[PDB]
Amino acid sequence: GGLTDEAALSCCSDADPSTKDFLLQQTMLRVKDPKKSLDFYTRVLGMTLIQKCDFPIMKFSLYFLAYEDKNDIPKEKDEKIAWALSRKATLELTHNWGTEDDETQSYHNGNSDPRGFGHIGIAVPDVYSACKRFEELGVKFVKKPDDGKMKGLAFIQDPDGYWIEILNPNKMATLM
Amino acid sequence: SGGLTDEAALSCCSDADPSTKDFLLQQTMLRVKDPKKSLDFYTRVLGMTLIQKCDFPIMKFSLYFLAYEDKNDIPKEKDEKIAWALSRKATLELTHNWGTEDDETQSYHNGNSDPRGFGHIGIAVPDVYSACKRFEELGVKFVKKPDDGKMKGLAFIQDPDGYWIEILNPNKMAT
Ligand SMILES: COc1c(/C=C/C(=O)c2ccc(O)cc2)ccc(O)c1O
Ligand SMILES: COc1c(/C=C\C(=O)c2ccc(O)cc2)ccc(O)c1O
Ligand SMILES: [Zn+2]
Ligand SMILES: [Zn+2]
Repeated sequence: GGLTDEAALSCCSDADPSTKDFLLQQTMLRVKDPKKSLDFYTRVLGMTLIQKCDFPIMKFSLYFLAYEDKNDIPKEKDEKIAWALSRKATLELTHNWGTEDDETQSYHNGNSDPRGFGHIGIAVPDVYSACKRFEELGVKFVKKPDDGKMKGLAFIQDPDGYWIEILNPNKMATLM
Repeated sequence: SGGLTDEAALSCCSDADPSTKDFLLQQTMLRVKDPKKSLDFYTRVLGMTLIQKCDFPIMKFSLYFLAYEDKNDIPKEKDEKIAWALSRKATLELTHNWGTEDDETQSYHNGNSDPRGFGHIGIAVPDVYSACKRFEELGVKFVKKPDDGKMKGLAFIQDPDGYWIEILNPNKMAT
Protein backbone atom coordinates (compact mmCIF):
# COMPACT_ATOMS: atom_id res chain seq x y z
CA GLY A 1 0.00 0.00 0.00
CA GLY A 2 2.94 2.47 -0.13
CA LEU A 3 3.12 5.39 2.37
CA THR A 4 0.13 7.34 3.62
CA ASP A 5 0.25 11.09 3.13
CA GLU A 6 1.05 11.55 6.84
CA ALA A 7 3.78 8.90 6.90
CA ALA A 8 5.39 10.39 3.75
CA LEU A 9 5.37 13.82 5.39
CA SER A 10 6.95 12.52 8.58
CA CYS A 11 9.93 11.36 6.49
CA CYS A 12 10.52 14.97 5.31
CA SER A 13 12.63 17.59 7.08
CA ASP A 14 12.38 21.35 6.59
CA ALA A 15 15.29 22.70 4.61
CA ASP A 16 18.57 23.70 6.41
CA PRO A 17 19.44 27.47 6.00
CA SER A 18 22.66 26.30 4.28
CA THR A 19 20.60 24.93 1.33
CA LYS A 20 18.64 28.19 0.96
CA ASP A 21 19.71 29.22 -2.54
CA PHE A 22 20.12 25.76 -4.04
CA LEU A 23 18.29 25.22 -7.31
CA LEU A 24 17.46 22.26 -9.52
CA GLN A 25 19.45 23.37 -12.51
CA GLN A 26 19.74 20.50 -15.04
CA THR A 27 18.83 17.01 -16.16
CA MET A 28 21.45 15.42 -18.46
CA LEU A 29 20.64 12.92 -21.32
CA ARG A 30 23.20 11.50 -23.70
CA VAL A 31 22.23 11.97 -27.34
CA LYS A 32 23.43 9.94 -30.36
CA ASP A 33 23.01 12.72 -33.00
CA PRO A 34 23.05 16.37 -31.73
CA LYS A 35 21.70 17.56 -35.11
CA LYS A 36 18.44 15.65 -34.71
CA SER A 37 18.20 16.50 -31.00
CA LEU A 38 18.66 20.26 -31.41
CA ASP A 39 16.04 20.31 -34.19
CA PHE A 40 13.55 18.37 -32.09
CA TYR A 41 13.95 20.40 -28.90
CA THR A 42 13.98 23.87 -30.48
CA ARG A 43 11.58 23.39 -33.49
CA VAL A 44 9.19 20.87 -31.96
CA LEU A 45 9.22 21.81 -28.27
CA GLY A 46 10.26 25.51 -28.48
CA MET A 47 13.29 25.43 -26.22
CA THR A 48 16.31 27.70 -26.86
CA LEU A 49 19.97 26.63 -27.03
CA ILE A 50 21.55 28.74 -24.29
CA GLN A 51 25.12 27.26 -24.08
CA LYS A 52 27.43 24.98 -26.05
CA CYS A 53 30.68 23.51 -24.61
CA ASP A 54 33.22 21.42 -26.48
CA PHE A 55 35.94 19.23 -24.90
CA PRO A 56 38.35 18.04 -27.64
CA ILE A 57 40.47 15.84 -25.44
CA MET A 58 37.51 13.95 -23.96
CA LYS A 59 35.69 14.08 -27.38
CA PHE A 60 32.29 15.30 -26.29
CA SER A 61 30.13 18.36 -26.45
CA LEU A 62 27.44 19.68 -24.11
CA TYR A 63 24.26 21.52 -25.25
CA PHE A 64 22.20 23.44 -22.64
CA LEU A 65 18.55 23.94 -23.60
CA ALA A 66 15.94 25.91 -21.72
CA TYR A 67 12.67 27.76 -22.04
CA GLU A 68 14.41 31.12 -22.09
CA ASP A 69 14.11 34.27 -24.20
CA LYS A 70 17.14 34.22 -26.48
CA ASN A 71 17.27 38.02 -26.05
CA ASP A 72 18.28 37.38 -22.46
CA ILE A 73 21.39 35.36 -23.37
CA PRO A 74 24.36 37.70 -22.56
CA LYS A 75 26.94 38.51 -25.27
CA GLU A 76 30.25 38.01 -23.35
CA LYS A 77 31.41 34.36 -23.04
CA ASP A 78 32.19 34.32 -19.33
CA GLU A 79 28.95 35.96 -18.26
CA LYS A 80 27.01 33.76 -20.72
CA ILE A 81 28.16 30.48 -19.07
CA ALA A 82 27.38 31.83 -15.57
CA TRP A 83 23.87 32.90 -16.61
CA ALA A 84 23.18 29.68 -18.54
CA LEU A 85 24.32 27.47 -15.66
CA SER A 86 22.30 29.46 -13.15
CA ARG A 87 19.05 28.97 -15.03
CA LYS A 88 16.43 26.64 -13.46
CA ALA A 89 15.13 23.68 -15.42
CA THR A 90 17.69 23.24 -18.19
CA LEU A 91 18.28 20.17 -20.25
CA GLU A 92 21.93 19.23 -20.80
CA LEU A 93 22.40 17.01 -23.87
CA THR A 94 25.75 15.27 -24.01
CA HIS A 95 27.18 14.21 -27.37
CA ASN A 96 30.07 11.68 -27.41
CA TRP A 97 31.72 12.33 -30.73
CA GLY A 98 31.25 9.44 -33.14
CA THR A 99 27.91 8.06 -32.00
CA GLU A 100 26.00 9.67 -34.92
CA ASP A 101 27.74 7.52 -37.54
CA ASP A 102 27.74 4.26 -35.56
CA GLU A 103 24.91 2.09 -36.83
CA THR A 104 25.16 -0.26 -33.91
CA GLN A 105 25.08 2.40 -31.17
CA SER A 106 21.97 3.63 -29.31
CA TYR A 107 21.24 4.94 -25.83
CA HIS A 108 18.69 3.35 -23.45
CA ASN A 109 15.63 5.33 -22.27
CA GLY A 110 15.31 3.79 -18.81
CA ASN A 111 11.72 2.50 -19.45
CA SER A 112 12.73 -1.15 -19.94
CA ASP A 113 15.15 -3.25 -17.86
CA PRO A 114 17.43 -1.89 -16.54
CA ARG A 115 15.06 0.84 -15.50
CA GLY A 116 15.64 3.98 -13.46
CA PHE A 117 15.15 7.29 -15.25
CA GLY A 118 11.69 7.46 -16.80
CA HIS A 119 10.95 10.77 -18.53
CA ILE A 120 11.11 14.50 -18.53
CA GLY A 121 7.86 16.41 -18.60
CA ILE A 122 6.61 19.56 -20.31
CA ALA A 123 3.63 21.53 -18.84
CA VAL A 124 1.52 23.00 -21.70
CA PRO A 125 -1.66 25.14 -21.63
CA ASP A 126 -3.53 22.49 -23.67
CA VAL A 127 -2.49 18.84 -24.30
CA TYR A 128 -4.88 18.36 -27.25
CA SER A 129 -3.67 21.32 -29.28
CA ALA A 130 -0.03 20.63 -28.49
CA CYS A 131 -0.41 16.98 -29.51
CA LYS A 132 -2.32 17.90 -32.66
CA ARG A 133 0.68 20.07 -33.72
CA PHE A 134 3.01 17.24 -32.75
CA GLU A 135 1.07 14.84 -34.99
CA GLU A 136 1.26 17.27 -37.91
CA LEU A 137 5.04 17.51 -37.47
CA GLY A 138 5.53 13.72 -37.61
CA VAL A 139 6.42 13.28 -33.88
CA LYS A 140 6.44 9.74 -32.59
CA PHE A 141 4.04 9.07 -29.72
CA VAL A 142 4.25 6.63 -26.86
CA LYS A 143 0.77 7.44 -25.61
CA LYS A 144 -1.71 9.72 -27.32
CA PRO A 145 -3.80 11.91 -25.02
CA ASP A 146 -6.93 9.74 -25.18
CA ASP A 147 -5.17 6.31 -25.34
CA GLY A 148 -5.36 4.27 -22.14
CA LYS A 149 -7.09 5.13 -18.86
CA MET A 150 -5.14 8.36 -18.15
CA LYS A 151 -7.10 10.59 -20.52
CA GLY A 152 -5.68 14.06 -21.14
CA LEU A 153 -2.04 13.09 -20.75
CA ALA A 154 0.42 12.07 -23.40
CA PHE A 155 3.94 10.83 -23.97
CA ILE A 156 6.14 11.46 -26.95
CA GLN A 157 9.65 10.43 -27.72
CA ASP A 158 12.70 12.44 -28.74
CA PRO A 159 15.06 11.23 -31.54
CA ASP A 160 16.91 9.03 -29.01
CA GLY A 161 13.70 7.43 -27.81
CA TYR A 162 13.67 9.24 -24.43
CA TRP A 163 10.14 9.69 -23.18
CA ILE A 164 8.63 13.16 -22.73
CA GLU A 165 5.46 13.62 -20.85
CA ILE A 166 3.04 16.25 -22.06
CA LEU A 167 0.77 17.42 -19.23
CA ASN A 168 -1.77 20.13 -18.49
CA PRO A 169 -1.53 21.21 -14.90
CA ASN A 170 -5.00 22.82 -14.92
CA LYS A 171 -6.74 19.51 -15.80
CA MET A 172 -4.79 16.98 -13.73
CA ALA A 173 -7.30 17.42 -10.87
CA THR A 174 -9.30 14.42 -12.30
CA LEU A 175 -7.77 11.08 -11.04
CA MET A 176 -6.03 9.48 -7.98
CA SER B 1 33.39 13.03 -35.67
CA GLY B 2 34.94 16.10 -34.11
CA GLY B 3 31.39 17.07 -33.13
CA LEU B 4 29.61 20.19 -34.32
CA THR B 5 30.96 23.66 -34.90
CA ASP B 6 29.03 26.36 -33.10
CA GLU B 7 27.62 27.50 -36.44
CA ALA B 8 26.52 24.01 -37.55
CA ALA B 9 24.77 23.75 -34.15
CA LEU B 10 22.95 27.04 -34.42
CA SER B 11 21.89 26.06 -37.96
CA CYS B 12 20.03 23.06 -36.55
CA CYS B 13 18.19 25.32 -34.06
CA SER B 14 14.77 26.91 -34.82
CA ASP B 15 13.22 29.91 -33.10
CA ALA B 16 10.41 29.00 -30.72
CA ASP B 17 7.04 28.57 -32.48
CA PRO B 18 4.36 30.71 -30.75
CA SER B 19 2.27 27.56 -30.05
CA THR B 20 5.10 26.70 -27.49
CA LYS B 21 5.35 30.12 -25.85
CA ASP B 22 4.01 29.05 -22.42
CA PHE B 23 5.60 25.59 -22.32
CA LEU B 24 7.83 24.88 -19.32
CA LEU B 25 10.22 22.09 -18.29
CA GLN B 26 8.18 20.85 -15.39
CA GLN B 27 9.67 17.54 -14.17
CA THR B 28 12.34 14.86 -14.31
CA MET B 29 11.04 11.42 -13.30
CA LEU B 30 13.17 8.93 -11.37
CA ARG B 31 12.02 5.56 -10.06
CA VAL B 32 12.91 5.01 -6.45
CA LYS B 33 13.24 1.72 -4.53
CA ASP B 34 12.25 3.13 -1.19
CA PRO B 35 10.40 6.46 -0.79
CA LYS B 36 11.40 6.68 2.91
CA LYS B 37 15.08 7.02 2.20
CA SER B 38 14.46 9.14 -0.91
CA LEU B 39 12.23 11.65 0.94
CA ASP B 40 14.76 11.95 3.78
CA PHE B 41 17.71 12.55 1.43
CA TYR B 42 16.05 15.04 -0.90
CA THR B 43 14.49 17.14 1.98
CA ARG B 44 16.96 16.87 4.91
CA VAL B 45 20.19 16.53 2.82
CA LEU B 46 19.37 18.62 -0.33
CA GLY B 47 16.76 21.04 1.08
CA MET B 48 13.93 20.34 -1.38
CA THR B 49 10.25 20.41 -0.35
CA LEU B 50 7.54 17.75 -0.95
CA ILE B 51 4.87 19.67 -2.80
CA GLN B 52 2.60 16.85 -4.00
CA LYS B 53 1.96 13.15 -3.52
CA CYS B 54 -0.31 10.97 -5.64
CA ASP B 55 -1.24 7.29 -5.11
CA PHE B 56 -2.62 4.77 -7.61
CA PRO B 57 -4.00 1.84 -5.63
CA ILE B 58 -4.90 -0.26 -8.74
CA MET B 59 -1.61 0.18 -10.59
CA LYS B 60 0.26 -0.14 -7.21
CA PHE B 61 2.41 3.01 -7.39
CA SER B 62 2.85 6.48 -5.87
CA LEU B 63 4.37 9.72 -7.26
CA TYR B 64 6.19 12.21 -5.06
CA PHE B 65 6.89 15.71 -6.35
CA LEU B 66 9.90 17.47 -4.94
CA ALA B 67 11.03 21.01 -5.61
CA TYR B 68 12.90 24.02 -4.31
CA GLU B 69 9.76 25.94 -3.18
CA ASP B 70 8.90 27.75 0.10
CA LYS B 71 6.49 25.39 1.92
CA ASN B 72 4.29 28.42 2.69
CA ASP B 73 3.45 28.90 -1.08
CA ILE B 74 1.81 25.50 -1.12
CA PRO B 75 -1.99 25.98 -1.52
CA LYS B 76 -4.06 24.47 1.30
CA GLU B 77 -6.84 23.22 -0.92
CA LYS B 78 -6.09 19.94 -2.72
CA ASP B 79 -7.19 20.73 -6.33
CA GLU B 80 -5.46 24.01 -6.35
CA LYS B 81 -2.41 22.39 -4.79
CA ILE B 82 -2.05 19.99 -7.76
CA ALA B 83 -2.49 22.77 -10.33
CA TRP B 84 0.17 24.77 -8.52
CA ALA B 85 2.56 21.91 -7.98
CA LEU B 86 2.37 20.56 -11.55
CA SER B 87 2.87 24.07 -12.87
CA ARG B 88 6.14 24.62 -11.03
CA LYS B 89 9.33 24.48 -13.12
CA ALA B 90 12.17 22.19 -12.12
CA THR B 91 10.45 19.50 -10.01
CA LEU B 92 11.69 16.00 -9.41
CA GLU B 93 9.09 13.31 -9.71
CA LEU B 94 9.94 10.18 -7.80
CA THR B 95 7.95 7.07 -8.75
CA HIS B 96 7.62 4.30 -6.08
CA ASN B 97 6.43 0.93 -7.38
CA TRP B 98 4.98 -0.70 -4.23
CA GLY B 99 6.95 -3.61 -2.82
CA THR B 100 10.33 -2.73 -4.28
CA GLU B 101 11.57 -1.54 -0.82
CA ASP B 102 11.31 -5.08 0.59
CA ASP B 103 12.84 -6.87 -2.45
CA GLU B 104 16.51 -7.74 -1.87
CA THR B 105 17.09 -8.67 -5.56
CA GLN B 106 15.64 -5.39 -6.96
CA SER B 107 17.58 -2.18 -7.75
CA TYR B 108 17.31 0.66 -10.28
CA HIS B 109 20.05 1.54 -12.72
CA ASN B 110 21.55 5.05 -12.74
CA GLY B 111 22.25 5.34 -16.50
CA ASN B 112 26.05 5.70 -16.11
CA SER B 113 27.06 2.14 -16.89
CA ASP B 114 26.10 -0.05 -19.87
CA PRO B 115 23.48 0.53 -21.16
CA ARG B 116 23.89 4.33 -20.77
CA GLY B 117 21.35 7.08 -21.39
CA PHE B 118 20.24 9.40 -18.62
CA GLY B 119 23.28 10.74 -16.85
CA HIS B 120 22.37 12.94 -13.84
CA ILE B 121 20.44 15.76 -12.41
CA GLY B 122 22.39 18.79 -11.19
CA ILE B 123 21.97 21.36 -8.39
CA ALA B 124 23.46 24.83 -8.64
CA VAL B 125 24.73 26.02 -5.26
CA PRO B 126 26.64 29.11 -4.04
CA ASP B 127 29.56 27.16 -2.56
CA VAL B 128 30.42 23.65 -3.80
CA TYR B 129 33.10 23.05 -1.18
CA SER B 130 30.97 24.03 1.83
CA ALA B 131 28.01 22.10 0.52
CA CYS B 132 30.21 19.02 0.07
CA LYS B 133 31.75 19.33 3.53
CA ARG B 134 28.19 19.16 4.91
CA PHE B 135 27.26 16.22 2.65
CA GLU B 136 30.32 14.31 4.06
CA GLU B 137 29.37 14.95 7.63
CA LEU B 138 25.84 13.70 6.84
CA GLY B 139 27.27 10.48 5.37
CA VAL B 140 26.53 11.20 1.72
CA LYS B 141 28.14 8.87 -0.83
CA PHE B 142 30.25 10.60 -3.46
CA VAL B 143 30.96 9.78 -7.07
CA LYS B 144 33.41 12.69 -7.31
CA LYS B 145 34.55 15.01 -4.56
CA PRO B 146 35.18 18.61 -5.61
CA ASP B 147 38.94 18.25 -6.06
CA ASP B 148 38.91 14.63 -7.33
CA GLY B 149 40.15 14.20 -10.85
CA LYS B 150 40.49 16.84 -13.53
CA MET B 151 37.46 19.15 -13.09
CA LYS B 152 38.33 20.89 -9.78
CA GLY B 153 35.45 22.71 -8.04
CA LEU B 154 32.66 20.39 -9.29
CA ALA B 155 31.25 17.34 -7.49
CA PHE B 156 28.91 14.43 -7.98
CA ILE B 157 26.99 12.83 -5.11
CA GLN B 158 24.57 9.89 -5.27
CA ASP B 159 21.02 9.65 -3.91
CA PRO B 160 19.86 6.43 -2.08
CA ASP B 161 19.18 4.65 -5.47
CA GLY B 162 22.65 5.62 -6.73
CA TYR B 163 21.45 8.32 -9.17
CA TRP B 164 24.23 10.88 -9.80
CA ILE B 165 23.60 14.46 -8.73
CA GLU B 166 26.03 17.07 -9.98
CA ILE B 167 26.90 19.84 -7.47
CA LEU B 168 28.04 22.95 -9.39
CA ASN B 169 28.69 26.65 -8.83
CA PRO B 170 27.70 28.56 -11.97
CA ASN B 171 30.03 31.48 -11.23
CA LYS B 172 33.08 29.25 -10.91
CA MET B 173 32.32 27.12 -13.96
CA ALA B 174 34.54 27.83 -17.02
CA THR B 175 37.78 27.49 -14.98
C1 LIG C 1 27.45 16.69 -18.01
O1 LIG C 1 27.72 17.54 -16.87
C2 LIG C 1 28.75 18.45 -16.93
C3 LIG C 1 30.03 17.99 -17.33
C4 LIG C 1 30.23 16.54 -17.47
C5 LIG C 1 31.06 15.76 -18.18
C6 LIG C 1 31.30 14.31 -17.93
O2 LIG C 1 31.36 13.53 -18.92
C7 LIG C 1 31.71 13.74 -16.59
C8 LIG C 1 31.30 12.44 -16.24
C9 LIG C 1 31.68 11.85 -15.04
C10 LIG C 1 32.50 12.53 -14.14
O3 LIG C 1 32.86 11.96 -12.94
C11 LIG C 1 32.93 13.81 -14.48
C12 LIG C 1 32.56 14.39 -15.69
C13 LIG C 1 31.06 18.94 -17.36
C14 LIG C 1 30.84 20.27 -17.06
C15 LIG C 1 29.57 20.69 -16.66
O4 LIG C 1 29.33 21.99 -16.34
C16 LIG C 1 28.50 19.80 -16.54
O5 LIG C 1 27.26 20.31 -16.15
C1 LIG D 1 5.28 9.43 -13.92
O1 LIG D 1 4.61 10.49 -14.66
C2 LIG D 1 3.29 10.73 -14.40
C3 LIG D 1 2.37 9.66 -14.59
C4 LIG D 1 2.89 8.34 -14.99
C5 LIG D 1 2.31 7.19 -15.36
C6 LIG D 1 1.38 6.93 -16.48
O2 LIG D 1 0.16 6.82 -16.27
C7 LIG D 1 1.87 6.23 -17.73
C8 LIG D 1 0.89 6.01 -18.70
C9 LIG D 1 1.19 5.37 -19.89
C10 LIG D 1 2.47 4.91 -20.13
O3 LIG D 1 2.61 4.30 -21.34
C11 LIG D 1 3.47 5.09 -19.17
C12 LIG D 1 3.15 5.72 -17.97
C13 LIG D 1 1.04 9.92 -14.20
C14 LIG D 1 0.58 11.16 -13.82
C15 LIG D 1 1.48 12.22 -13.73
O4 LIG D 1 1.08 13.46 -13.30
C16 LIG D 1 2.84 12.04 -14.04
O5 LIG D 1 3.64 13.17 -13.98
ZN1 LIG E 1 25.87 18.20 -15.99
ZN1 LIG F 1 5.68 12.27 -14.96
